[PDB]
Amino acid sequence: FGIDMNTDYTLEEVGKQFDVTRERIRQIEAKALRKLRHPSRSEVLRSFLDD
Amino acid sequence: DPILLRPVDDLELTVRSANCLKAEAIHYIGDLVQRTEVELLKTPNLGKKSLTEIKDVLASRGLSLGMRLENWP
Repeated sequence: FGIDMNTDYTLEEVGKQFDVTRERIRQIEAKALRKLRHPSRSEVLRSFLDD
Repeated sequence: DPILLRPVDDLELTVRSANCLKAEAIHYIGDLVQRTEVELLKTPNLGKKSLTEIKDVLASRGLSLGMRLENWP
C-alpha cells in the first residue's frame, strides 16, 4: 500500500527488496492482512468502517 | 463468561496449535480451561512449548486451567 511513501510499490519491485519473485511477497501480504483481519486486533479499524 | 465462548480464533495461537485444536475441536475457551496441563499433553504432536504458549495465551485474558464450568455453553 502507499503508507508513508509516495507509492504504491508493485509486487516485483517489493520482492526485489525481499528477493522474492512476487509470489512469496503476495503470500506475506496475505498473511499480514489475515493477521490484522482478527478481532481484538482490529476493533478500532472496524470502527473506522462506515456503514 | 462471554469470552469463554469466544473460539480459538480470538485466542491468536499458532498454526500448529490450530492443528491441535482442530484435532481436538474444543470450541470455547471456557470448555478448554476445564482441562489441565498433563491432560493437554495427552494430545499427540503437541509438546511442552505448545502448552507453554497455551498457558501464556490464557494468562493474557485471565484464563487458566482447572476452572470447571457448568451449564456451558
